[PDB]
Amino acid sequence: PFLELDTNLPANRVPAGLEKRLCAAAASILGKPADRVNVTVRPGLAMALSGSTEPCAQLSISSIGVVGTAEDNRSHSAHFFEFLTKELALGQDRILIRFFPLESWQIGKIGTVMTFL
Amino acid sequence: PFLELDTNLPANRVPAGLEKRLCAAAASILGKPADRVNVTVRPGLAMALSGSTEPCAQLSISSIGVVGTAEDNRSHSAHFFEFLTKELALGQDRILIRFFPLESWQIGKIGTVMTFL
Amino acid sequence: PFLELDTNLPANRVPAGLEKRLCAAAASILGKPADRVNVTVRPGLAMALSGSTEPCAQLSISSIGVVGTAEDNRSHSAHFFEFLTKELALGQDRILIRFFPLESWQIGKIGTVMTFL
Ligand SMILES: *c1cc(-c2ccccc2)ncn1
Ligand SMILES: *c1cc(-c2ccccc2)ncn1
Ligand SMILES: *c1cc(-c2ccccc2)ncn1
Ligand SMILES: [Cl-]
Ligand SMILES: [Cl-]
Ligand SMILES: [Cl-]
Repeated sequence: PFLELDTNLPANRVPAGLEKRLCAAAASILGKPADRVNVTVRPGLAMALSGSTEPCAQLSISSIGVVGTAEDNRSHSAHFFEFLTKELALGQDRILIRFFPLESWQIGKIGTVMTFL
Repeated sequence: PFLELDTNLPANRVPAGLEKRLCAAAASILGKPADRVNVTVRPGLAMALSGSTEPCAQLSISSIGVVGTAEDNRSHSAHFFEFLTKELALGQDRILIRFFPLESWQIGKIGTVMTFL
Repeated sequence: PFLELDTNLPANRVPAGLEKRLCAAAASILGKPADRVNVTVRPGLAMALSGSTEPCAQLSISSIGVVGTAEDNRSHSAHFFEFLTKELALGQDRILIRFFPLESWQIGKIGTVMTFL
């Protein structure tokens, strides 16, 4: 899966090693191998979340198969909120998530697409 | 709604308070409560827009219900171009927008998804 | 088309002029005019790709008409991997691509949407 985290926390307020811990967390939550998880963190941005510029974060999760239902995504959301609230020292009111199903023809890897792998 | 603005303007050429003014603008344009609008600004990037690296900006707008039609999006576009051209001191040739409908099962909030709220 | 490149290479390890060379490359690969290509590069990020924080890059390509099939996207992927591996001095294991079809009603330009242009 592809996880992207935008935050207005400066880089020096994002704990060292977050991106690797988020790989491990996502592996467990989403039922994916940790060595296939992708994480991108973009800190130091200018953000408002629900109208407020206090510290916040926006997570996007794009994945094959597992992020397409409300019932599944409810579960995923609970677990990612637990992870991020504690890691980033943010309240639950300061994080939102978006879930994006992907299909194999959308993922370019090793010079082809996943459809053929 | 979720608004994301990438620009090659350095942070010191993006007017102070833009993210909050964009919340207010988006609320009016999209018919959404200002206290529910989300804005992310990512300045200082390396960008070409229509082949040119002159100052530019890319806006993405993701929302439930209101960004799914050409006729609606035409209107939204006109209003967001008015806002951003003046705020960023950019010509209309230096901004593009993408519109992304979302469904409630895609939005993780307070440890669940919007489907259940 | 809209090309977005996230990398944990610092800006000073992304070759000068990349964004314009990527416009030219994308024009040839995707069959689009170079003067209509859009590129956004976001360097210096904190990233893991396939669980590893070694240098890597994530490309997203969003376009009308040409990024909707596996067979097409296979070809596009091969060419973009050739371009980026050499430009960024990255192995093929350190790049992934996502392809996103767009429709004309999603693209805001000059205060309207492409549907009406
Ligand atoms: C997340 C996971 C994967 C992946 C690829 C192959 C096998 C399992 C999982 N790819 C992209 N994003
Ligand atoms: C934009 C707006 C909202 C929102 C949520 C509840 C009620 C109104 C609007 N959520 C996300 N992005
Ligand atoms: C990529 C290309 C274009 C474009 C627009 C008009 C004519 C050809 C191509 N727009 C956005 N992204
Ligand atoms: Cl996946
Ligand atoms: Cl919304
Ligand atoms: Cl296009």
